[PDB]
Amino acid sequence: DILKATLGQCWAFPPRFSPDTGVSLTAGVEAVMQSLRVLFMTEPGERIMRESYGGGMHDFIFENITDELLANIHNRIEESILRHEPRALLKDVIIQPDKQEASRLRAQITVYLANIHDGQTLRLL
Amino acid sequence: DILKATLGQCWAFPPRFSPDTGVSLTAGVEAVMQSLRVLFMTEPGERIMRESYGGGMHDFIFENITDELLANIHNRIEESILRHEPRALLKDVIIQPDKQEASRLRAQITVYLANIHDGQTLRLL
Amino acid sequence: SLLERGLSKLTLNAWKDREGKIPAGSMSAMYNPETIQLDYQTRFDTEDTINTASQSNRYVISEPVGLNLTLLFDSQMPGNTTPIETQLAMLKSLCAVDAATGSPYFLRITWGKMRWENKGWFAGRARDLSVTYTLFDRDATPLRATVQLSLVADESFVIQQSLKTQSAPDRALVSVPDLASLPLLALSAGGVLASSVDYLSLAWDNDLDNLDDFQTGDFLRATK
Amino acid sequence: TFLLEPRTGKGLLNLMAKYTEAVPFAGHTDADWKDFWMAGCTLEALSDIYQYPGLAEKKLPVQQAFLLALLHLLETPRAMLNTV
Repeated sequence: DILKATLGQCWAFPPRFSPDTGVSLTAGVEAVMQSLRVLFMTEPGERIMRESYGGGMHDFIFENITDELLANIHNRIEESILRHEPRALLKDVIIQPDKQEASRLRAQITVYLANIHDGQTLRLL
Repeated sequence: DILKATLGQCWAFPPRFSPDTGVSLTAGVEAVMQSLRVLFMTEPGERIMRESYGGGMHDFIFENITDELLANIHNRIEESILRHEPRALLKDVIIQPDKQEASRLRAQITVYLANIHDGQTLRLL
Repeated sequence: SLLERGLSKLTLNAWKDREGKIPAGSMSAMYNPETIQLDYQTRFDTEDTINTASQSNRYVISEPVGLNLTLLFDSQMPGNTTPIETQLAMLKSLCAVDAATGSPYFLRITWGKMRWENKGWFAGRARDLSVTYTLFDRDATPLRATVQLSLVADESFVIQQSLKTQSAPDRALVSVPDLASLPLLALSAGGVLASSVDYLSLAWDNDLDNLDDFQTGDFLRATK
Repeated sequence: TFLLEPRTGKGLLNLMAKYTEAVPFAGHTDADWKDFWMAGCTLEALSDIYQYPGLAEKKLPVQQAFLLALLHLLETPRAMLNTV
């Protein structure tokens, strides 16, 4: 209930309208995840008078997974969460090519709400 | 008699009450030793509005006597006598594991009230 | 020694305030420094007095104790699997200005049995830091670091006040020896307090009768 | 004016002197705990020290100093409550 208070309330990203309930509203922790789908599905220039706002992932669509690409995707995600969504940190973003039916890059972006492992010596030479 | 005057008088640490004698009171040099048992039996957070006050020896209870531990115990004792009991210096604190029925650390803390040994050359090679 | 033979690394703890109330992050660094160095320095200025009776020099300020220390990180040997950027994302963070308050982080360096200047820890803030990566990979994950830390003394105010009351806490409680006298008992009380305790005030504060009243084993209380 | 709570530390001390007689000085027997708080003085002499602290000459049994400090602390919420 307090997460709905501290994190703001706003509309759902696919605008669903009904005569019974006026506007469907996403609130709280679901509102932060709703804004992160907005950011990476937008593209800079597509919002009038807001040209800074966008994820920019269309830069990487014919770019050969060669691991110069996967560092560029990591930095574009990390920067755009800084500029346009400081309500949610970043934990890690893991990018893998799809093993079945390749040429799909799958990125799992893990956020926050906002020791050297000594045991491995007993399993090495 | 003057040690009872210079070192203050206060209550005993187990509060003993009688109808004949009102409160049992520890005074003088016994009052400094009574306060040192209070410090290392207290734990930080257990006194309300005094959260700095405590020995903190519950940090070391499953920690493997490996001699990284015995240096941490030496520094926690030396620091907490500085912060919370400057009426008594520190001479040395000697920590040994118990030889019969091990996994007991025994610390002797020696306080105060507040030369290179040349003879060994005649017994070496 | 005396129990076992495992190493004790150094640990760099960080706070935000001067005291230990608000903890920031805290890392332990592998590959011990091989050599520490702590430099003391005290500044004196010479008295250019016109009277020319004496040559002397005043005490102005004591510079803070600075610690120099050099580290090394490496992740390609097959025991080393954590990438060194996760280990350098803490040194670069803790030895810089914090985003919360706009200040350094009040570091505290510690080693298992090493006793720093007179305490078991070395407080202070980071004057200097320089990372120089020397090896890389094809995509250039770095995996060789060579860090060059440098700190200052800056202890907390509760620890510095506690060390002051342990030396001359404004009472002396001087024992008297056999064959004693109050000019000697004032020199032995003026060394506990370092304040020149002027023997007529000793016989007034302790209710002496005739300036030779103490009897070889009784105590005399000297305040200031 | 009208007060909404009478009975100051005199009245509290009277209630407390009635009250602590019901408790045995446990571990010992045939001994009221009212002996413990009222050793040294009567009720009225202790209330006189409560109004004027100098009637104790920097000494009295420390449970009585504890209790008078308690009552002087308890005067404050009574003072807030009389403003109701």
